[PDB]
Amino acid sequence: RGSFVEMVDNLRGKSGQGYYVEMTVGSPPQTLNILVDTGSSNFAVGAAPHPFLHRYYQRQLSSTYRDLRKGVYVPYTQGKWEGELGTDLVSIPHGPNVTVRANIAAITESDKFFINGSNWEGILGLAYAEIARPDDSLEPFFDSLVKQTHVPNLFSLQLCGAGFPLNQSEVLASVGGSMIIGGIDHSLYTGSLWYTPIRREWYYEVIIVRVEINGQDLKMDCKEYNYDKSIVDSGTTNLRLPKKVFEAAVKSIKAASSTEKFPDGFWLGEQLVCWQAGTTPWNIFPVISLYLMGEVTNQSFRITILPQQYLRPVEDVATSQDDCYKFAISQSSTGTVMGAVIMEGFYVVFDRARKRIGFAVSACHVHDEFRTAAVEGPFVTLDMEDCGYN
Amino acid sequence: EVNXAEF
Repeated sequence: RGSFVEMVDNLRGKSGQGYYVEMTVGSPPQTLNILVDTGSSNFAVGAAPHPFLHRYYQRQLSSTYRDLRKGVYVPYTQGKWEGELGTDLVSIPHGPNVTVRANIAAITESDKFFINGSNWEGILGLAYAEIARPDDSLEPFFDSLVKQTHVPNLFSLQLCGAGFPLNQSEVLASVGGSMIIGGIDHSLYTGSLWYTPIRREWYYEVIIVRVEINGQDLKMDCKEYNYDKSIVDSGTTNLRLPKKVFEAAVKSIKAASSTEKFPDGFWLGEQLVCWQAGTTPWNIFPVISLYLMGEVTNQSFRITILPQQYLRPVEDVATSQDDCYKFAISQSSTGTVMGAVIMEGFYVVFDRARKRIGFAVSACHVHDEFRTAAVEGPFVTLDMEDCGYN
Repeated sequence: EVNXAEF
């Protein structure tokens, strides 16, 4: 049901630029749009004028600001920033009714971090201390939140991809999803919730034990699927796979859709392809199933996405009436990354309390009249622990 | 696109 109404629909944005929630820092409260990123553990915000920022954190205006006299540097797969550490009172307008003092990195320098038009000025690293900068002694935001309040050690995300391009004004006007803090709202999904164990508390790491393209087993040593790790990251657009897995999957995805030929630039995620209005040939593209280690011994389940998920909508160059997309699956040299496009198909529950991650068909996932995303199980699978890379 | 941490 509508368990947490005050938090439903509190996100905005899209896979390409990121999903963000509204937050306030300081006294008096300073409103800022914060990118929700489960792929990192640092809470940082722009603290100085930037051509891509309409606003930013102003420490000298916060009576509750506290200087920690320490610098911090944080590099991501793509983009990085430098800033000064401190703490302050923080709140989430559309979230639990509480205020907590959290560590905040005031970004003073950055390169390829902020996105023009994204509308967010900071980032919320929801992962664990293990990968926090400068070190694990810097308590991550969610941790501070649980220690200081009675909010359950859990949060769930519902990222809603529109299924078509969204221009600046409409991205700002539309609801991009919900981030339920401290609970699970049943109106955000259908079917049952299946859980996969969080292998280790640093990134939100899971283990993929099998991969299928339209039912066909990619048939690779499952260790490849998790080389050198597999994480869930709302801050990554595409579904990224380690080189060898990417090469096999693309070869299989190309064979399944062979009735049409596409340029290499398309499969490299660099160039888009367009089709006459409403004629995208979805049925020629295969569904992709990722089996994940289950909670019960030798048991697994699978999540299945449609091309409506891995083909990312983008406005045509000549702003035509054509429906154009980009291949939202790309190579990776740092393991698998189940990004926004994968998440847009499901309601993902980060059960930190029970050290597990649950998936369920999203009530807002894009599909057609012939297929829908899915989460099914159980499946008898042996030696899944071995699928994990060491 | 966004590709958010290196460890």
